[PDB]
Formats: sequence, C-alpha cells, structure tokens
Amino acid sequence: PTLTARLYSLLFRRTSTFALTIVVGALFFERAFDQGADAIYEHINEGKLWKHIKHKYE
Amino acid sequence: WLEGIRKWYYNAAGFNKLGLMRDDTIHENDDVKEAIRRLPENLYDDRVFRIKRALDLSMRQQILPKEQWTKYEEDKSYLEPYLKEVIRERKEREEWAK
Amino acid sequence: IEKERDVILQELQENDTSMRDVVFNYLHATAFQGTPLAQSVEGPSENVRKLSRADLTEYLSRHYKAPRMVLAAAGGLEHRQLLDLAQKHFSGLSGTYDEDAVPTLSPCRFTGSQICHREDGLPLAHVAIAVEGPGWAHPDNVALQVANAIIGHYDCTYGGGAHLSSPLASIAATNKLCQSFQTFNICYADTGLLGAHFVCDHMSIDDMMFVLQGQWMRLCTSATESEVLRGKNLLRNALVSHLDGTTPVCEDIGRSLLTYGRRIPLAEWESRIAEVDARVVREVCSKYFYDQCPAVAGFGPIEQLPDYNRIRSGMFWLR
Amino acid sequence: RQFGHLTRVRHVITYSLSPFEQRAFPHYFSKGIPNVLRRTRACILRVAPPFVAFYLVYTWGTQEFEKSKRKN
Amino acid sequence: LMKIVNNAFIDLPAPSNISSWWNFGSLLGICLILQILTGLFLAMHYTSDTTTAFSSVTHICRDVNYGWIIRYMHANGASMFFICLYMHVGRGLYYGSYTFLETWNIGVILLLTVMATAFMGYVLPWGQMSFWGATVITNLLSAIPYIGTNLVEWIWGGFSVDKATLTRFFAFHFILPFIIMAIAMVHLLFLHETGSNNPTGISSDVDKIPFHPYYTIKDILGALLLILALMLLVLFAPDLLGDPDNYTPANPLNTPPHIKPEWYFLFAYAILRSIPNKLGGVLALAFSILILALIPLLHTSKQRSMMFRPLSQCLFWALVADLLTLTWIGGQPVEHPYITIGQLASVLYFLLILVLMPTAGTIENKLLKW
Ligand code: HEM
Ligand code: HEM
Ligand SMILES: COc1ccc2c(O)c(C)c(-c3cncc(-c4ccc(OC(F)(F)F)cc4)c3)nc2c1
Repeated sequence: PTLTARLYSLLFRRTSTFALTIVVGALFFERAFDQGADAIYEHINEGKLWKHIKHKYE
Repeated sequence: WLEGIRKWYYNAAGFNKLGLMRDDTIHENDDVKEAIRRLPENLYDDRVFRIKRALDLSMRQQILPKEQWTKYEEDKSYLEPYLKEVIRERKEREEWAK
Repeated sequence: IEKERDVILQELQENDTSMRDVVFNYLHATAFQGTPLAQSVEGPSENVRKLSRADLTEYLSRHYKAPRMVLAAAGGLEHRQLLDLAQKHFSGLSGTYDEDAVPTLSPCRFTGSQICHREDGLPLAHVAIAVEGPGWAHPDNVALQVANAIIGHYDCTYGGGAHLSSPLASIAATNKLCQSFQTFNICYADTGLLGAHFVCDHMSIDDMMFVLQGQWMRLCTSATESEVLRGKNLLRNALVSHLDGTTPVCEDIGRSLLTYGRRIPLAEWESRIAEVDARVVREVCSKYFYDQCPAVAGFGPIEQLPDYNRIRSGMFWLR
Repeated sequence: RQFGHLTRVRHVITYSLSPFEQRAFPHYFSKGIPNVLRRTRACILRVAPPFVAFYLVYTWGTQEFEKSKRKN
Repeated sequence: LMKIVNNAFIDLPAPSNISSWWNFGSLLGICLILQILTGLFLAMHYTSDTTTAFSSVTHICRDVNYGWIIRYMHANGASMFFICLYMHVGRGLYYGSYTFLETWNIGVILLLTVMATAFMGYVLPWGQMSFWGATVITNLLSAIPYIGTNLVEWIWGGFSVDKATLTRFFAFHFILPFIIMAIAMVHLLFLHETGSNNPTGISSDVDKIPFHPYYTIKDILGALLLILALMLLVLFAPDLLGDPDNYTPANPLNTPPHIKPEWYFLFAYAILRSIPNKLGGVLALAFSILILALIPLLHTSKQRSMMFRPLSQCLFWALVADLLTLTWIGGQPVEHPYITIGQLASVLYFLLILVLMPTAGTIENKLLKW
C-alpha cells in the first residue's frame, strides 16, 4: 500500500504514539528550519554581517 | 412607471435568488410570532423549508438557477392576512386601556 | 398481478408507519450508496406501479436455477426419503444456463454518511448507527457476536433495571435515557452492517451516543475476561435456544449452505468460541470500530442528534 | 438554550458524507472562481462608488491643498 | 461543574451560514488576552515617573532580551484591536444585530471603556505627542460651564499634565482591561440568551449547528491571519501607524508642529476641529460615539439585514467613506480645502445616520407594499 496508509497504521492510530511523533518532529524541525532559514538570510546579506567580516579583526 | 419600479427593486433585493418569498424575511417580532403560530401546518412547513434551503445556500455562498427564483407576480403574501388581524387586536388592547 | 399490485401499495403505506423498518431501509441506502444493497426488498412504489409479467418471467427464468438453490428439511423424516422426491419432482429444473445468464456479485461500496429524516410530530426517535461488516464467511464474525452480546439489548419491560450487567443497560434503566435498544450484526456476502438501534426521547439522544460509543471504545482498549466470558456464555445459549424446533433448524441449514456452503455444527461453533479471549476482542473491535467512518440514520425529533463530526469524534479516544 | 426543542420541523431530510470520504477542494478553481465574480458583480456597484468618490476628493483636495501654499 | 458553562464553547447552537465577519467578535478575545500578557511584561520594566519613563521604554527596547518585540506586539496590538471593532460594529449595523439591545448598549460601554484606555496608554511612553496629546484633549472638558476648570485640574492632579497625571493613567490603564474582561462575559451572556444573527436577519433555529469542530477551527484560522497582520507590522513596519515625534521625550515648552491623536481616534478629532465653537464641538465628539445608542430607536425597515435592502447598502458604504474621510482630515492640518471637507463629512455622518438610512427603509417598505 501507499506510505500514507503505513504511517497511519503505526503512528496516527494511537494517540499516545501520535503525540510522540509531534515532539520528535518538532526537534528535527526546529533544527532543520533554523539552519535553512539562516542560510537564506546570510546568502541575501552575504558579506554584511559581523561573522562574515569578523575574521579580519582577530 | 411605479409597478415596473417595484418589480426592479424586487429583483435588486435578491431574496428571489434564494427562492424565498417576501413574508419569509420579515423581522421576528411579537406581533409576527403570534401570526406565525396561527399558520396552518402545510403553509408553515413550507416556510421552514424555504428558509432552511436559503441558509444552506448562503453558507455555500451560492444561489439557485433562474428557473427556481421567485417571480414578482408570484410573490405570495401568505402572512399579511393573519398579521393585519393581530395588529388590529393589539390596537384594541391599547384603545381599551385608554 | 393487478390485485397484488394494489395490495403492495397498501403495504408500503403500512410500512411507512413501521418506523423500525424505515430506519434500516434508510440505513442501507446510505451505507451502500450506488449499489443494489441500498435498495429495499420491496423497492419503490414506482416500479410496483410500473411492472410487467415480462419483468418477472425474466427474473424467474434467470435466477431460479438449481445450482443456486437448496432444498433442506428437518424433523421426523429421512434424507433418503427426500431424494426420491427431489428426483421425482426437482429433476426437471433448469440445471444449466447460458454463457452469461447468471450474474455474479462484486463487493459493494460501503461509505460513511448520515441521513436525518426530521419529523417532530412523532413522539419518539428511532436511531441506527453502524459500520462496515466482515461478511458471512469471515471468521471474526464470532468474536463480534460476543462483543455485541456484552452490550446486549434492552427494553423498558425488563425487570432487572440497574442491576443488569451491561453498563449501558444499567445506566439506561437508571436515568431513563431510552425506552429500547439492541445490537445487530447483519452479514452479507462479503460485508455487512455492525452497530445498534435505539429509541429515545428527543431530549435524551446526546447522552446515549456518548455512552454507546464509550462502550465500543472501552472494548477496543480494555475488556476483561469475566465480561467476555459473560458474553461467550450468551452466544452459546443463543445458538442452542435458536435451534429449538424443526423450522429454525432447516433455516440454519438452508442459508448456511448458501452463505458458507456447508453447515457448521454447534461443536465447531463452540470450538471457535473457545479461541476467544479479551485480547481477540480488543483487536477485532479496534479494526472495525476504532476510528472508522460509520453510517448513521435518524427518524423523528432528532434535533439533539450530534452532527457526524461529533459522532466521528467519539469513535476514538485521546487515550 | 440547547438543542432538542428550539423549534418544530417536519418532513425534512438531510444527507451528508464523511469528510474522510470526500475531497476538501472539489472544483476549487473550476467552479469557485466564477462564483466569486458572480458574488462580485452582484454587489460591487454598491461598494465602489463612494470609495471611488473618495479617491477623487483625496486627490483634488490634495492638489488644491498644495496649490494654496505656493504663491500668487 | 464549571464545564456546563463551556457548553457556550462546545455544544452551543449556532447558525450555519455566518461568514468571516462574526469572527471579529472572538478575535477581540484574543487581542485582549494577548495585549494583557504583553503590557504586563512591560510593567516589569516600566516606571511611572516622568524622569524615568521614557528611558524605561528604552531599557525594554535595548537591554532586555526581546523586550522590544513586546512593545510592538502591544502598541500595534491596540491598532489591530480597533480594526477588529470597527468591522465588528459595522457588521452589527449592516446585518442588523443591534436589535439585541441589551448587548448593543453594552457594546457601546465596552467601546468607551476601551477608547479611553488607549488614550491613557498612549501617554505612558512620555514623549511629545503623548504629552501634548493629553494636554489638548483634557482641556476640552474645560469648555463645560461651572465645572471644567475644577474637573480638569482634578484629573491632572494639578494645574497641568505632570507626574501625578502620568502615574494615575498607568493605574487607570493597567486595571480597566480586567474590567473590560468582565463586561465581555456579560456581553456574551445576553447574547447566549438569543443566539447570534446571520447575514439574512432571519430566525436560524432550524439550521443551527454545534460550535466545537466548526467555528472553533474557523476561529483558529481567523486568529492565525490576525497574528500575521500584527506581526507583519511588528516585523516589517512597526513605525507605520506610529508617529515619530513620540520618540522625542516630552518637552512642555516646545510644541510639536502637528498635534493629533493616533489614527483610531482621528475621525472623532476631525469632527471637533470642524466646529469653531469649542463646547459645541465637544458635544459633537461624544455624540459621534453615543449615536450608536440611537440606532435601534431609528430602525424603520421591517427587515433586519442589509443584504436585502439595496438603498441602505449604498448609504452604508457611503458612511464608511465619510469615516475614512474624517480619519484622513484629522491627520491632516487645518486649511481652507480641508476645513471645508471636514465640515461636509461631519454633517454627512450625523445626517446620513439619522435621516437618510431610516428614510430608506421606510421607502423600501413602500415598494414592498408595506
Ligand atoms: C485593553 C485596551 C488597551 C489599549 C487600547 C491599549 C493601548 C495602548 C497603546 C496604544 C499604548 C502605546 C504604546 C506605545 O506607543 O509604545 C499603550 C501603552 C502601554 N500599555 Fe496598552 N493598551 C491596552 C491594555 C493594556 C494592558 C492590559 C496592559 C497591561 C497588562 C497595558 C500596558 C501598557 C503599558 C505599560 C504601556 C506603556 C508602556 C509603553 O507604551 O511602552 N495596556 N497601551
Ligand atoms: C472588548 C470589546 C468586545 C468584546 C470582548 C466583544 C466580544 C464579542 C463576541 C465574542 C461576540 C460574538 C461574536 C459576534 O457575534 O460577532 C460579540 C457579539 C456582539 N458584539 Fe461584541 N465585543 C466587543 C466589542 C463590541 C462593541 C464595541 C460592540 C458595539 C459597539 C459590540 C457589539 C456586539 C453585538 C451587537 C454582538 C452580537 C451581534 C450578533 O450576534 O449578531 N461588541 N461580542
Ligand atoms: C458563533 O460566533 C460566536 C458566538 C459566541 C462566541 C463566544 O461566546 C465566545 C466566548 C467566543 C470567543 C471569545 N474569545 C475568544 C475565543 C477564542 C477562540 C479560539 C481560540 O483559539 C485560538 F486559536 F488560540 F485563538 C481562542 C479564543 C472565542 N466566540 C464566540 C463566537
């Protein structure tokens, strides 16, 4: 069967298991989202932030 | 001519576009509920459906085809004969106190 | 043909008052939409008016064939006596048919839906909720007959009252939430209906659908061997008590030879019962109750009836 | 108040499906869009003109305000 | 057995057709609860004295860990808290909910109770437009005969806005929202005796629905979009609705060029600047608000909504333009083009409400043979 059906049978069926997914998702989401977001901002503002220039003054 | 103007206003209002009649729309009021209570079951049970259908339309923000819209000449005043009776009863109660 | 045409139209007007029969007919209409099972046995009054002799000769010449049929009996006779008459009489049946004369049955599309026939003029409210069933031959039918039997059934004439075992029946007799209810499992060729029927005052529905669904989800999560054992002993007696008389026995023969192909003796039913315990019930009910899309039906002052998303909301727990 | 005795209704039927058995976005673009334009033309001539009138008095008042401050 | 009261949030009968316009009633319940949490955390670092207040905001906006976001979720958390009203009210007037007199007259009492609270709240940063705002606007009560010279000095706690004027606003400000929260639960109480209205104005007892899965998630949506338009301003244009002269500390000996309240009062202010007679200007100001309490006594159409009242629709959306005008005139200075406009619009506001809109439904009845 599809993946969606496999996900439901294991995770979204039991509300106990369900909730643990959400916490687990948040952790890897919290990590992944912050890395990707910063990369965009830095890429836009490349060479304008402190760390991008900090090497010159150590 | 005024009749043509009454007709245009009716279509402009648009409660024909929801299949309603005029008396289906009147403000719920003490003199009115009395009149509604006196309706027969056939005419009443039709009023309820004309309303409950219309609400089901405005929820979906839709209307009916032109074939089902209420026609101006067909705008039945089913409630006024009973309502004008009630208001007459009210003025007697007031006049009797005076 | 024209006399009985008038009679059957008179019967429908009578069956318009048998509120119970209406609900199941409304129920099958919604569970089994777009399929034959949505139809009634009696069909619409239109076809009753628009029928012909030709339509019947087609129906009879098509379906009544010996292979699809069964003769069976019970009582003070002998098998061998029955054969000598079958060959004498039933040897003449059309035991054959054209290349594609006999149809076959495909599975039918269950669906999750609701039908709410509002009629406040009538004093009581019939309700019926159910789900998709296994079918006849599916073995977990046995376990479910227990599960229904745990819930049991009730009328306002039963003198047990509060002291009954089914906590649904106990509560209902206490608080007078209802006048009646029951638990059915209709079994079709490869599917069926599973649920319950109940009657109650228009100011008492919401309390029933909150306790009824609770007991289902109770079983899906936690049921004890004692009450399962209580249910098993009921299922034993029902099969035995149902088989008392030459008539219901040959019924059990006839349909079982059509549904299962053979008959099952009570020894084998007991053997299938014996393999039941609490673990079986938790699983099977979890397959067919827990977090499913049921069919719902109503007839009468059903204003208090929870909307289907609330019914469906209660088909699971947050536990 | 509560459900059950709010009013009286008779000979009315409702049919409904389970949301898990139907799409949440049926004909979302195919049918929804002209309904909007239909919902738009039905009312727009009653909403527009005072705001249309506003934009003019906004500019005309703005320009005349400017010209007042300039010189002879 | 509280949660029989939660049936007003779960098993409550509600109609089926109601569109987004009704969500603005709930959102105030979010803004209010949102704003209280923010303004509280501002109290932790605010000082009610004149020599320390303006800096205290700086302590927040500079040295505190994310103190700055809270200031702007809170200031602009008041602006959005009045976009919500003015649409929450316009519903009540356009769809004709004002027939629930008990609620409406309390709807007014919530409005005033608020729209003075922002006035007090705008002082607390203690800048120019804060001070001079309060200096001008309190003096209007001086126009009243035989009292005003006594009452204004009393409110000030002195003879001009000074320390004790500030410190008491901070206390009148950080309390009334807890009084507003009461009146809301009151305001709902008389609503849950009648149940809400629909676009049609028709009794919806037949097509009611619960509230737990349907409008809840609808309010979760509508609340989410609100948090967008708030945080956009906080994260993309925080000085937009502000006024930069506020970021100069108060100087009572240096009047700013443009004195004005913030955008959400200005239509009131334009009405005042329209009239030259001072006292007569005031009674117009208070009447521009209190006129809401005269609406139901001016209901004339035997219908309720305005989906089915064409002429009133055209007049209604004209009233909105008159408001938007008055919002604009008040923000702009006082000169011969804008004086003339500000006079006409203000006359329309009272004229249109009292005369035309009643007159319309009378006419509309006549066409329907009523
Ligand atoms: C309920 C209606 C309220 C309205 C209309 C309102 C409005 C305002 C406005 C517009 C400001 C100006 C802020 C600025 O310009 O930076 C302000 C300041 C302030 N508000 Fe609110 N507010 C309300 C409730 C509250 C509540 C409930 C609290 C605390 C729990 C609070 C605490 C403050 C404080 C301490 C200030 C001064 C600090 C500062 O402005 O930086 N306010 N209020
Ligand atoms: C702190 C301020 C307020 C709070 C907390 C509040 C809260 C609410 C809520 C949650 C509702 C139900 C949703 C709705 O019907 O739209 C409501 C209804 C209503 N509000 Fe308020 N509101 C406030 C301000 C106002 C104001 C200022 C007015 C009038 C000037 C008003 C007039 C009404 C009316 C007439 C209704 C009922 C209308 C109907 O149900 O058709 N409210 N209020
Ligand atoms: C049918 O119209 C009505 C009728 C009666 C209503 C009523 O009696 C109340 C109390 C309210 C209400 C008032 N404040 C706040 C909320 C709220 C809703 C979702 C939240 O959840 C989150 F998503 F976080 F915003 C948080 C708060 C709801 N709304 C009514 C809307």
